[PDB]
Amino acid sequence: TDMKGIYSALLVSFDKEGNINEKGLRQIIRHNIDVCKVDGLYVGGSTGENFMLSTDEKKRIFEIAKDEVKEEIKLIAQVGSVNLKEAVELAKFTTDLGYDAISAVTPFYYKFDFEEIKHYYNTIINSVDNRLIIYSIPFLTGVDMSLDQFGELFENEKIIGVKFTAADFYLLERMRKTFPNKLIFAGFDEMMLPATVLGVDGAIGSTFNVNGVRARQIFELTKNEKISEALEVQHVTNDLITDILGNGLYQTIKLLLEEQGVEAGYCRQPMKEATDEMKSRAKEIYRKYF
Amino acid sequence: TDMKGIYSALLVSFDKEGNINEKGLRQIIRHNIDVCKVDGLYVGGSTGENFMLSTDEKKRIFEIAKDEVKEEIKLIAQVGSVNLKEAVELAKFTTDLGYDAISAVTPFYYKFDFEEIKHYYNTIINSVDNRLIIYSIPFLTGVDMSLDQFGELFENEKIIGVKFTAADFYLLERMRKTFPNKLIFAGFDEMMLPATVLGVDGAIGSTFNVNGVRARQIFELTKNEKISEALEVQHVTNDLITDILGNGLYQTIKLLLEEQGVEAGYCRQPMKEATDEMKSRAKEIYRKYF
Amino acid sequence: TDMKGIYSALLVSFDKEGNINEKGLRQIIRHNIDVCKVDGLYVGGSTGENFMLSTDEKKRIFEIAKDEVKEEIKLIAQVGSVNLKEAVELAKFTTDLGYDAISAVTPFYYKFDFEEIKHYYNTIINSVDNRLIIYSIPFLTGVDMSLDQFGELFENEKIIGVKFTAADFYLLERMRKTFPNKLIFAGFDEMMLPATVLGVDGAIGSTFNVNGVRARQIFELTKNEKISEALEVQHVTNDLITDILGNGLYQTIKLLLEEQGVEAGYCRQPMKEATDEMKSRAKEIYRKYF
Amino acid sequence: TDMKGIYSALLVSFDKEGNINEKGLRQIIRHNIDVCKVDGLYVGGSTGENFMLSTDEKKRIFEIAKDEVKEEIKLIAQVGSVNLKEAVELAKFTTDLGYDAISAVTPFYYKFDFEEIKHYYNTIINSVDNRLIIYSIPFLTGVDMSLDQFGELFENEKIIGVKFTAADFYLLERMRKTFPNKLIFAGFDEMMLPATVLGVDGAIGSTFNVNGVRARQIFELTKNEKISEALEVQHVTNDLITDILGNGLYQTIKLLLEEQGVEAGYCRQPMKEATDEMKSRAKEIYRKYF
Repeated sequence: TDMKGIYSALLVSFDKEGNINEKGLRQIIRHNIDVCKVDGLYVGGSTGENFMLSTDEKKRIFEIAKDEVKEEIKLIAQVGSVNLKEAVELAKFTTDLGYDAISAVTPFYYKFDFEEIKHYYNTIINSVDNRLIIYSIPFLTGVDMSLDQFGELFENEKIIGVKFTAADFYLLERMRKTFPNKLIFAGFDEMMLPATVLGVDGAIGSTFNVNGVRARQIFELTKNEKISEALEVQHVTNDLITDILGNGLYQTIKLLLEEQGVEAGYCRQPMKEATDEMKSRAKEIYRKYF
Repeated sequence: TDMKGIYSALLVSFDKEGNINEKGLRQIIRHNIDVCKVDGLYVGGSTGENFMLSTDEKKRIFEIAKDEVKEEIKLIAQVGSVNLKEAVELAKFTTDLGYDAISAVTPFYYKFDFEEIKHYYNTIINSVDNRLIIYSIPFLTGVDMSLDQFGELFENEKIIGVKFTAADFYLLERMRKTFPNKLIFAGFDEMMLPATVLGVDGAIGSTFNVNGVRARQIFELTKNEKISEALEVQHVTNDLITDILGNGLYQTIKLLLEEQGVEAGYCRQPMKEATDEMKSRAKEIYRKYF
Repeated sequence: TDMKGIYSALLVSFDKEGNINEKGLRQIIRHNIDVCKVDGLYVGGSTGENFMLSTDEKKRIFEIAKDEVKEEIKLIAQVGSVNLKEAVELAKFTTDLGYDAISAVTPFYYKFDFEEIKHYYNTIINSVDNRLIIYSIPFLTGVDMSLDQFGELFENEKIIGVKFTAADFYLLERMRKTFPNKLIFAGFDEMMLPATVLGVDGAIGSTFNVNGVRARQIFELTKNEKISEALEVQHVTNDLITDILGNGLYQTIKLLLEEQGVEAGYCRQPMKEATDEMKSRAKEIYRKYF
Repeated sequence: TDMKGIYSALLVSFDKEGNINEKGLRQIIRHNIDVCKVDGLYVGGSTGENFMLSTDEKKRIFEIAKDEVKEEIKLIAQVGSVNLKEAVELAKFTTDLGYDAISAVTPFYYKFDFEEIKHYYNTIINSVDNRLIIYSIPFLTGVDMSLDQFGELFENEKIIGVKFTAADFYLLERMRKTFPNKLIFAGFDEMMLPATVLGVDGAIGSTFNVNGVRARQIFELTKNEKISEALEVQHVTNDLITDILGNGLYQTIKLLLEEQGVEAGYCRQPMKEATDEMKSRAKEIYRKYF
């Protein structure tokens, strides 16, 4: 299965108490497929509040996602964790469920050296019959890998690509050039245009859950070299993203989904419950960009 | 239970497969009590490789520690996690086990604002009938709180203190003065002398698992104002820590324990296995300091 | 005078003792004008080793560049300094010499708040009959200004633009959209392509002293929306920049110039003298890209 | 001359326009010697707004300080600069004036490697018949040197010590132990107590310009190992420093001197002029501590 394309980092629906709302999650999934029209879903990423969940909850979410989606769009399961044993168990679980590929965030919290990071990745991919995408998000994990390091990880053919969520376009350009046979996904929605001209094979974002169409326009207009048109879309998109970040990223994307009849619900505590100011602000944003 | 004193951030023993060696763990605990003469154990912290473990593993460790220690020394359980639900679960579990106090690291990975950090802490301590200590350590989490932010936290009389794992002696001095009714624990073993003269109520450290005696000498001598003597101990203590750091912190402390018949074992992967060089080196360190 | 275009951050030639080599400076100037065909020169920047010089040395460089250029291409004078009085003295000197515009890096070393930085820029621009361009460069000064702060600075119509030397393409995109009437120059040579698709009005770089042709191509090709070709030139350019960076930026560009008969000379101590290895490598680089 | 002791980072008096107020400068000096009872003056440091001045102004201040002090107390001259040539010039100038020792901040702004920093320091001290004190302060420079690098620097017998202005007490302890023959000066006034128990040979501070008496008390009490008393004075001193920082470090110190008939004057622009609020707040602080 060719993985190129646009992927929504799947949001998960929780009730006020933090319980997973399967009905809501299924709606979010449906919205992404029928309304946002994304090529696939990225399940278990930062966007899905993955790290605030128990392993059994992670498995439930992977199950629901695969069940609702079936074979319509593609699926990438993020199974990274500070607990390698958990990451290995989740790789087998999602590989069995039929996920088209798996992804793993660089191990964090503790300060592992590269040798250890490599051991981590190889142990994950070498345990299942699947393909792995390296999840690199430096501003959260604090881990920054060089070009040669990525080269070492790529030694393994089962490691097919990387999700580049860093503002280093010099490194991105070097990656594109040094690894022509590897997939590179843009991780910053507000920087989709400059990333696409550097040759990314797709994008994985949290805002795609509601701004999927514009996202595809930017990506497509650019690939067709209608830059001035692409920049204009990126402009509106960034006006949208700016209000979202200003009003609380996750709460707001969910409130924007609610406005569309999707029961995206709450975020897991300690992520604040949306205030009245936030809800009213989220309503305005919907009126202005949708 | 007055919580002042010297606490070892309990190391855990793992077999070659990475699974908990209970016999080894009990020996580590016994070594701390009978040989290092520590006043208590800080269970579930970074030193215990806590964040690389599953919830069941954390629980088993909490039980083993309580069962082996019983009432001999004080016990603080670090139940912090990015998963607040798990944090509350472990808070109750350990409280039901008779732990003298609980501790929680600042929620990491995602970027939480103070309001949220304060909610996280209130939720934990308000769910059980115990006392909580704030685990700050910003060099791993990246979360730096101000004096007033600590004040807001200390607005809950069930939050009795803080484990200061920072090198800001200005903030340290401010807190000792601003909260004379709260406990303050030094977190940097190599800076024990300079922190004690500022009036901390004790220390929580990783190297205490083997260097507990010298740690007590630094702590006591300093409290008795025999600074010139406390410094000489700190000097030897720092020579030891410098060598342990250069050879691999966790792997070396365990190898130093193995040298004494304590089955400390391996470290949880992806933390590397000790090499022949490291093992030979650990032996040299043992002969030079023990 | 319309300031859009490709500007080389002028390098200065020094002999082994640190003396300004005038003959060599004029050759560097001629090379940029006659061979690299740049649209202008950015004098007194980091690349010109400006902050390692005395005020009168800076003055000599400004007069030399002015004289040698005649009226062939445009000229921008970097007059910023920790000493506001020197900045004002230099702004008047260069304005009187006929420089098309002045530039000023944010005051560094001491930690100034925005109010003070605003007073800094206003004091400079209000002292002369000229136009100013903000020199940001966050990695050497550690100063990060928000979009709103830039908004204030731009209140002054004499502050016509900013040299963007940061990797924040989100801020870049917002800058373009929010200030359509202000000039925005890219300061990162290895990211010219992604910066151009975002609407920058030109670029100011150190590598243009030798790669001005390819740099212009990347700019024009992108403007004409011929992305594929633009990316190819960026790739070869970044191959060059990577090698240069690995060998020693300033010393290597100067050695690349020496290979062409331009006596670019040494760098000012404490910047090291090129070693035999660096010189050998420099030759290889010249052969490979020129 | 033995350079141990309490040194005040000498403040400079400026008039509203920014001109050196020679009269007020002599009063600041007399105050430090007669009222603050310091052992010496550290001239031309950050506190002296040294980096916002021209070489001629720096020399003038050096002349005034030497003329006013005569041979009463010791004098250290900070001659560091991004311009190696200027530093050498100032090193000769101050040596000729009979300064007891010189000091040099690490070369900043540009990213010099260690080899180059070593060259910089050797060039300065090998140029005069004097002794040199390394000035670290990574808070404003961003230059972090290791124990081994300080080792190479100390290879030169003429490099007699280092002014430590970082919060790394680990490095401080290692330094004291590793270089028993070298001088170590504490640079953080609000951390004098914890630093002195580690064996620093003295201190250099900005707040000594008005708090020299208390500063001496902390230093001497700690040296006598009367910690409890030392901590009490550090507590009051830190209340003072906290108010000062809150109201504007440099402005407030000068205003506190004004209340005492010392024409400390203004700060050099772009450092903001004291507001009315600031001025009244300064009077309060004065009443509250003097």
